[PDB]
Amino acid sequence: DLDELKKEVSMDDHKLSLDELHNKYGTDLTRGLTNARAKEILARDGPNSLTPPPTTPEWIKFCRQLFGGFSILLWIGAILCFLAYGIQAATEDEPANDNLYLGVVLSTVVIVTGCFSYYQEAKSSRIMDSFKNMVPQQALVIRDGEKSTINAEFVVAGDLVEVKGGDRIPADLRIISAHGCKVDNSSLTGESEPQTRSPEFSSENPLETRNIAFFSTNCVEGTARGVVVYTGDRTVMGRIATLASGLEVGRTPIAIEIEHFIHIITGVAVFLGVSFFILSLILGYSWLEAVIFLIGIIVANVPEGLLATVTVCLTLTAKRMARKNCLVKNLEAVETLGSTSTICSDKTGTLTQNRMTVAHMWFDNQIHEADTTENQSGAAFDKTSATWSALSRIAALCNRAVFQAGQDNVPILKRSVAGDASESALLKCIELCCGSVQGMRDRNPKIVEIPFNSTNKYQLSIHENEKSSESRYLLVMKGAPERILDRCSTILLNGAEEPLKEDMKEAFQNAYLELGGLGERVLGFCHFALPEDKYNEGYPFDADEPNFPTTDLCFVGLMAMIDPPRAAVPDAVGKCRSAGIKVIMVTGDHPITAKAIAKGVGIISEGNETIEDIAARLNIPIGQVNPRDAKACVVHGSDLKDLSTEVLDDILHYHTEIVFARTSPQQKLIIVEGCQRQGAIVAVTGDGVNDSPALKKADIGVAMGISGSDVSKQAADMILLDDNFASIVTGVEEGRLIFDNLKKSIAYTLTSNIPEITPFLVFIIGNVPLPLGTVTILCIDLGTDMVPAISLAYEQAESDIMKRQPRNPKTDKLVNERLISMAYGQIGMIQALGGFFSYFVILAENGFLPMDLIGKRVRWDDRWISDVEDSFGQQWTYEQRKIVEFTCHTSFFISIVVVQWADLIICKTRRNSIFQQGMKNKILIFGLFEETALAAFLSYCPGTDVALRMYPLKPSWWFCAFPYSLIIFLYDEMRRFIIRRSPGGWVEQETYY
Amino acid sequence: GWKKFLWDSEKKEFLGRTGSSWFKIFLFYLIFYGCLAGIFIGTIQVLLLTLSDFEPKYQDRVAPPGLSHAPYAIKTEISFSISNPKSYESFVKSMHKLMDLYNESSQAGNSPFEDCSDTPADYIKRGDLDDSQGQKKACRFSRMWLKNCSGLDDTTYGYAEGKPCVVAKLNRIIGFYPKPLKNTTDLPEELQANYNQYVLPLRCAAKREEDREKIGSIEYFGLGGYAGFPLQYYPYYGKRLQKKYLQPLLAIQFTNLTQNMELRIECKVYGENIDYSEKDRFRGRFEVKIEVKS
Ligand SMILES: *[C@@H]1O[C@H](CO[C@@H]2O[C@@H](C)[C@@H](O)[C@@H](O)[C@@H]2O)[C@@H](O[C@@H]2O[C@H](CO)[C@@H](O[C@@H]3O[C@H](CO[C@H]4O[C@H](CO)[C@@H](O)[C@H](O)[C@@H]4O)[C@@H](O)[C@H](O[C@H]4O[C@H](CO)[C@@H](O)[C@H](O)[C@@H]4O)[C@@H]3O)[C@H](O)[C@H]2NC(C)=O)[C@H](O)[C@H]1NC(C)=O
Ligand SMILES: *[C@@H]1O[C@H](CO[C@@H]2O[C@@H](C)[C@@H](O)[C@@H](O)[C@@H]2O)[C@@H](O[C@@H]2O[C@H](CO)[C@@H](O[C@@H]3O[C@H](CO)[C@@H](O)[C@H](O[C@H]4O[C@H](CO)[C@@H](O)[C@H](O)[C@@H]4O)[C@@H]3O)[C@H](O)[C@H]2NC(C)=O)[C@H](O)[C@H]1NC(C)=O
Ligand SMILES: CCCCCCCC/C=C\CCCCCCCC(=O)OC[C@H](COP(=O)(O)OCC[N+](C)(C)C)OC(=O)CCCCCCC/C=C\CCCCCCCC
Ligand SMILES: CCCCCCCC/C=C\CCCCCCCC(=O)OC[C@H](COP(=O)(O)OCC[N+](C)(C)C)OC(=O)CCCCCCC/C=C\CCCCCCCC
Ligand SMILES: CCCCCCCC/C=C\CCCCCCCC(=O)OC[C@H](COP(=O)(O)OCC[N+](C)(C)C)OC(=O)CCCCCCC/C=C\CCCCCCCC
Ligand SMILES: CCCCCCCC/C=C\CCCCCCCC(=O)OC[C@H](COP(=O)(O)OCC[N+](C)(C)C)OC(=O)CCCCCCC/C=C\CCCCCCCC
Ligand SMILES: CCCCCCCC/C=C\CCCCCCCC(=O)OC[C@H](COP(=O)(O)OCC[N+](C)(C)C)OC(=O)CCCCCCC/C=C\CCCCCCCC
Ligand SMILES: CCCCCCCC/C=C\CCCCCCCC(=O)OC[C@H](COP(=O)(O)OCC[N+](C)(C)C)OC(=O)CCCCCCC/C=C\CCCCCCCC
Ligand SMILES: CCCCCCCC/C=C\CCCCCCCC(=O)OC[C@H](COP(=O)(O)OCC[N+](C)(C)C)OC(=O)CCCCCCC/C=C\CCCCCCCC
Ligand SMILES: *[C@@H]1O[C@H](CO)[C@@H](O[C@@H]2O[C@H](CO)[C@@H](O)[C@H](O)[C@H]2NC(C)=O)[C@H](O)[C@H]1NC(C)=O
Ligand SMILES: CC(C)CCC[C@@H](C)[C@H]1CC[C@H]2[C@@H]3CC=C4C[C@@H](O)CC[C@]4(C)[C@H]3CC[C@]12C
Ligand SMILES: CC(C)CCC[C@@H](C)[C@H]1CC[C@H]2[C@@H]3CC=C4C[C@@H](O)CC[C@]4(C)[C@H]3CC[C@]12C
Ligand SMILES: CC(C)CCC[C@@H](C)[C@H]1CC[C@H]2[C@@H]3CC=C4C[C@@H](O)CC[C@]4(C)[C@H]3CC[C@]12C
Ligand SMILES: [K+]
Ligand SMILES: [K+]
Ligand SMILES: [K+]
Repeated sequence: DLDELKKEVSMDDHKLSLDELHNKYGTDLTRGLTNARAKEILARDGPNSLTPPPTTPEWIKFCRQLFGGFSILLWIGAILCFLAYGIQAATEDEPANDNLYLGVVLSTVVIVTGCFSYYQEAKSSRIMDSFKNMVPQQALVIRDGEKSTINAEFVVAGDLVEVKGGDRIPADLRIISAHGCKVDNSSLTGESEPQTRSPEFSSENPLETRNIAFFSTNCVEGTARGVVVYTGDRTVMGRIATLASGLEVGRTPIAIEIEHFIHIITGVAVFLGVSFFILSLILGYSWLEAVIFLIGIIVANVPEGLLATVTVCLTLTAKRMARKNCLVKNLEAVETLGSTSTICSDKTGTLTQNRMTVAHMWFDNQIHEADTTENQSGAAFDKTSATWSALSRIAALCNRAVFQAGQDNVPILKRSVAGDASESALLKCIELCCGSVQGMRDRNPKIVEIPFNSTNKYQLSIHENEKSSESRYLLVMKGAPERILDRCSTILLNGAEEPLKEDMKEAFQNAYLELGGLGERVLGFCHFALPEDKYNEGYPFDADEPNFPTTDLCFVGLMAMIDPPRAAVPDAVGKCRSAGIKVIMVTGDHPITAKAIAKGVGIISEGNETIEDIAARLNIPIGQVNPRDAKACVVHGSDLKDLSTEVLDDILHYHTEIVFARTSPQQKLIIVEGCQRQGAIVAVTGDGVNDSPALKKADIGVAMGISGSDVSKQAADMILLDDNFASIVTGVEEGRLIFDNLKKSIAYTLTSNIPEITPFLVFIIGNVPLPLGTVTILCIDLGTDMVPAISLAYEQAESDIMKRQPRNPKTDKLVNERLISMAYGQIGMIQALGGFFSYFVILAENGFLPMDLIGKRVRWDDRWISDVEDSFGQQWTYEQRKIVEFTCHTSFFISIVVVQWADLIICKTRRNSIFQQGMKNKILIFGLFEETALAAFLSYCPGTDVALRMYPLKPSWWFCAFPYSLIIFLYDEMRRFIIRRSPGGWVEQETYY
Repeated sequence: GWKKFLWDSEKKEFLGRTGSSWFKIFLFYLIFYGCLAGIFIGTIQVLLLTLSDFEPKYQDRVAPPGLSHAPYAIKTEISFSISNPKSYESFVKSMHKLMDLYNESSQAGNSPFEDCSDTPADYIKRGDLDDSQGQKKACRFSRMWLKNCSGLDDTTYGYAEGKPCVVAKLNRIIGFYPKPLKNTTDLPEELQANYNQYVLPLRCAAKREEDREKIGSIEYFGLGGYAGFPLQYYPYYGKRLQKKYLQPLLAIQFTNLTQNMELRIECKVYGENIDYSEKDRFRGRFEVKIEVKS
């Protein structure tokens, strides 16, 4: 699957002849292939079906999640536990089973976290399947001179294939004979434009010529014949589907951030481990003691509950987004939005409302205004000229939409109309001041209609004339004003006709620019009376050859219409500009209108200017001005069809407000691939399959939901349900919000690591009784700290997030050294000191003063010394001193909770004060209450000395950690104060996360 | 990367900062940690002011006294060959370490030792737990009281010919008064004979019913010839108020011990404020695994 040979622009053999192509495929133009030859090729080339994707079994990635940084350390912990158990079982009789339990539990922790990571790294991709639902089941092939419908997979290169309006093109064909055949290249051109397929050649670009039908498209109307030039994975839609399924996924920003800290955490873990293991044997420690050490140190360093906290945090924000109408398929896409700095959106159906209303009209060299208000409370437009009547007949006849059955009750403007928004707006205006269109339509029977063509750029039809004294034929046609202007020679002025001298041609140009500058879309309507002498009432004008005079028509007048903007569109554009997200308008209407919509939504800020605007303000040629004095620019599609790569790089590198008009959504992908290249996260907004290769390679693909197709939505990462644009801004804000909270929660979880690491370290350097066991640790990181860390996600904003520029990926991170200096360096140190305080207090009250504790470990752990003298001379048996050590573990754990109170409060806000933000987060309050209730339950419940080894505490001990907690609160409060008064100083570049 | 983040020569940076940054960070951490240390020390000094020097505030984790012995057994087993002398050396070195503290040379003069009843007697209260009266006085405990296990005659103490000794001792507790069982109809079988109220009885037996026969004649040595501890050596006033204090001892000779076979012997003290524990196998009683393999 060579990607570079698939990234290249398609080439072809279109510029050929009918004789030169059969030879290339061994076929007959009037008899097709033979059945024997057909099967010989069917076996030579393979079936005409897209290849299935390479797949990934599920136990592979689950087993992968079981091996990754924190899990390897916990694995070596379980292994060590079983090693120490084996040693005990082979060296001593009646071996307590404490170590085997601790090991089975560590293995359980690894197994469950794995599940949380599997849930986070999901890749729900069924691309090729959506594509497979494309190709009809059976095609119509002509072999040996006979017509047969065979399994499309059985079509080969060379046979003759016939198509009919409504059927799907089974392969890439070379049209040989057509009969008014039209195709819908929505998949390559991105447009529902009905391109006609003619046997003749018309453009050097194979995608633009008409003598080629393409797989993945459908013949809207007409019938055609053709030779098969491409089949299978080689068709056009074949490179589209193979390219979509082939793109290596990669690694989202939040993933790279989660990797960076596992690296740092592991650094301090191995540094402390290999070093103290060598130290343990440099001091004479035996093997069964060093193994216990190693384990305690590994558990102490690894935050056994973090990763699962992150996975939850992210799940909560995804539910908030679904409440705001943004549904996310992949968990990490929640954060990719905040880190975005470039957006490629569309104007039709997202910014605008697409609901069209008739605003202005041109006729009798005079602009007329129509009432465009809900309750119809305004000014009429003078319905007394014949011109208006002819206009009503043109629009009311040359229009295929009709009100939805059963609307006889609603008003003329609020009823449902089945069709495009332009035909609907025209139908409503005619039904508004011209009465019932249904009778106006039955009053003139439509004989033949030639639907809209992407090449003809017009809709025409010849209906009968209701004239009782004139039994002739009427022809009407509508289309772009330029195309229609080129097809006339008379003008219906006040009823009579007149020539098309340049005076009215210039009045028509000024009228076109008047309606265009108003942000409206204009259309031209013309008609002509066919002479009944050259086309009698019996002659049938089949839509095949030139039966109607394309030129010499009678232009009656232009018809504009309004598409207003959405409520939040101006606000959303302002929000994007405030944040620093480069917006890029890509649409498919005329640039004269595109500029107006740009000025109307914000893309072109009130003040910026284009090179043409400067040339017009200084009435000088455009080749003289310097392109650096122009902030914005309107790039045309044709000029995009003929543009190199580096040029596009410079186009995006030198302009802040770019707008692309006359663009075929194919080119879109090109612009997206040009936006990612410079170094910025890219999002995109799409609706169909032409956007599939663009949504897949973008950092984040935003697909529409109501108007979008299964292919586009199933291949994207984020789906919108209201098709609005304000939701994009909301997504970016929520992506930032869930980021600052992850920082706070990480500092939280980390801070308590020091009070768990230090007891062990003093255990080896000073030789004092073990202060904090391993079971107590697991009870701290897996118990009391989970709920608070989860609550830290519900924190609201402090300042304005939608105002700062996007974070830099190469310099700003998630876990820097500032946080390490706070959690590991300052707060954690105070918490460790408080724990040691409560420790020494418990031992001093029972008889072991601090001077006699240094050096006692060798005998304090000796299981056969039933006489250990304390500071007062009392003799303590082994189990009696062990009970006190366990009670010291219980109080150490409670001290941890007490200091965690002030840590959760100083972690709530990063800069602001508590008396400003406020304790409005009910989850945090519930976390504190539950955190205390759990510690009291674990200590006071009967039988906890048989299970967890935790004895009850005497009410005077619980108050040994209070001063340290208040001190932590005061220190962080004064910390978060100099930052506010001294911006850019020492406290900021040293302690500001 | 590798080289630059280590030492660049344009900005004169090492590891990432200049000399003034490393100096400001180091100075800050030194002041911060210094304040932390001073605060912890102050909070520990107030703690030294909150406790008394003559008595432990909490005495509940040591209410039922233990029962230890003189030999140091790794797994509560005494195994030694009567031929190879380098087999019972680790034991004798201990026994000796324990008895070496009851030497008469140590116990001499009026201060701080006092001659007490050669026959078991009652308690003796030397006042309260104060410093008003000077260093209290403790009763003298002679070596010779232990007759065949004293290391004065047969230094080895028995281990030389298949007749080891075991010096039992009651764990020292401040203000603890031993209370023996009264003469009422409910009393164990053993305790009936020789009910000297003033003596806390110690009696050893076999863990299993079978082993009875294989254990021979348990001969106890003690103050007055009884198998117990005289109440006159109580209570204990603590190290600070009674340095140079000796706790009674009881010797136990396991004469007539079957050869080449593991014997489980459980010794137990009886009394009111004495209670055993199924978890702590040294609370009031003790177990020994003797095996004189020769
Ligand atoms: C408490 O009392 C201990 C015993 O006291 C003895 O008996 C009491 C009743 C009094 O009569 C007292 O005056 C006695 O001394 C006392 O321990 C004793 O200390 C002495 C002095 O070091 C030891 O003498 C040395 O003996 C060794 C060999 O010892 C063998 O036997 C012992 C067991 O008894 C084994 O443990 C050894 O391994 C040996 O198998 C001699 O080699 C050594 O030679 C030295 O002296 C000679 C002159 O005699 C010189 O020529 C040499 O150069 C050496 O300098 C000594 O003769 C005696 O062994 C030891 N007894 C025991 C049982 O260990 C103890 O110190 C007192 N403690 C306190 C705190 O008061
Ligand atoms: C602790 O307790 C024992 C037992 O006390 C006895 O049982 C208690 C449960 C309770 O009911 C007491 O009231 C009760 O006395 C004390 O030892 C006992 O002492 C008596 C008296 O000497 C002994 O009785 C003797 O039994 C002999 C045969 O076994 C008999 O020949 C003796 O004759 C003597 O008395 C008669 C009058 O009855 C007199 O005519 C004789 O000339 C001779 O003096 C006598 O009846 C018990 O056997 C003893 N019990 C045991 C187990 O030995 C013990 O003294 C006491 N200790 C203290 C310090 O108080
Ligand atoms: C008995 C013992 C008990 C101990 C108990 C305490 C337990 C230990 C507690 C914490 C362990 C700390 C471990 C070290 C942590 C360093 C953090 C770290 O490595 O983070 C990584 C950062 C990267 O950051 P970034 O991505 O933003 O970079 C962007 C750069 N761009 C953008 C320019 C390219 O790299 C950097 O910071 C650069 C690396 C700096 C390394 C400094 C090493 C200091 C370590 C020890 C000093 C001890 C001296 C003591 C004596 C003092 C004198 C009296
Ligand atoms: C010696 C012992 C040392 C102990 C050290 C550890 C201490 C840690 C524990 C508690 C610290 C408490 C700190 C008190 C802070 C109070 C701050 C405050 O009051 O700021 C007022 C705010 C600001 O309002 P505003 O102007 O923005 O409103 C605008 C309203 N508009 C919009 C309608 C106009 O008002 C609000 O936040 C709204 C009202 C919120 C009321 C919160 C009351 C609950 C406070 C604490 C819960 C207790 C936890 C106990 C844990 C122990 C468990 C056993
Ligand atoms: C919003 C949602 C709210 C939900 C709140 C839920 C709160 C749940 C509240 C209570 C349920 C607690 C479980 C009940 C345990 C009953 C245990 C029991 O009745 O034991 C009695 C006997 C003790 O007998 P003894 O005195 O003769 O022993 C003498 C032993 N000598 C002499 C050798 C020392 O037990 C024994 O023997 C053996 C002891 C067996 C140990 C079982 C303890 C389980 C260990 C850890 C699980 C705790 C996890 C925390 C869950 C928190 C949920 C919030
Ligand atoms: C926010 C949610 C709050 C709720 C979370 C709960 C908080 C605690 C969280 C984790 C604690 C895990 C620590 C593991 C400790 C195992 C201790 C152990 O194994 O000690 C070994 C003992 C020794 O017994 P022995 O042979 O001497 O007995 C002889 C009995 N004779 C002789 C009388 C017959 O054996 C025994 O105690 C046997 C009983 C085994 C005890 C298993 C306890 C498992 C505890 C937690 C696992 C579930 C947590 C899931 C919640 C996740 C929250 C996100
Ligand atoms: C910024 C940091 C904030 C820190 C807040 C800390 C809050 C601490 C909360 C409670 C303190 C623990 C409770 C103390 C209970 C001790 C019970 C006890 O058994 O005590 C006895 C000892 C005295 O023994 P002795 O040998 O002299 O007796 C001699 C007797 N003869 C003369 C007859 C021989 O008592 C003593 O040591 C008492 C000495 C205690 C001195 C420390 C004072 C603690 C400061 C404030 C407490 C909080 C109250 C106000 C709350 C305000 C809320 C906003
Ligand atoms: C049981 C646990 C107890 C824990 C108690 C801890 C108490 C210790 C608290 C603070 C002591 C540390 C003071 C360190 C002072 C020397 C630092 C120094 O050399 O700094 C130099 C800078 C001035 O350089 P520059 O910025 O002009 O140069 C610009 C440089 N360029 C351009 C690179 C940005 O200094 C500055 O900026 C000024 C910043 C000074 C730092 C203020 C931090 C105050 C924090 C806490 C005090 C509150 C204690 C409350 C306790 C209540 C107890 C009940
Ligand atoms: C990175 C994490 C660091 C974690 C810090 C852990 C702290 C513990 C570290 C080692 C503990 C060693 C044991 C402490 C005992 C010292 C003994 C002592 O000193 O006995 C002198 C006096 C006692 O006198 P007495 O004769 O009246 O008592 C009894 C009188 N009788 C019995 C005759 C009645 O004790 C006194 O005065 C008070 C002395 C209390 C000892 C505090 C010394 C702590 C040293 C540094 C801690 C600061 C750490 C800052 C973080 C640095 C990170 C680099
Ligand atoms: C010590 O134990 C021995 C047995 O090991 C006892 O002596 C035995 O007595 C039986 C008669 O009951 C004789 O058949 C054996 O020949 C004897 N053996 C020996 C080695 O003498 C002896 O009575 C016990 N002595 C004490 C004081 O308990
Ligand atoms: C048990 C005792 C003696 C250990 C004391 C270890 C102390 C001195 C260690 C623990 C964490 C360390 C700090 C952790 C993080 C940073 C940030 C980095 O960019 C420079 C080094 C610096 C500032 C370290 C300096 C030394 C430090 C404070
Ligand atoms: C606000 C902070 C920084 C103040 C900290 C003050 C520290 C440095 C003070 C508070 C209490 C003081 C100690 C209290 C008690 C004693 C015992 C005495 O026999 C010698 C001095 C000594 C050892 C003091 C040394 C200094 C000390 C620890
Ligand atoms: C603002 C700051 C400096 C105040 C710090 C107050 C310190 C000195 C107070 C706060 C809590 C107090 C301790 C709390 C609990 C106990 C247990 C009790 O059985 C004896 C007193 C003792 C050991 C206290 C000693 C003094 C103490 C540590
Ligand atoms: K941990
Ligand atoms: K994608
Ligand atoms: K932790």
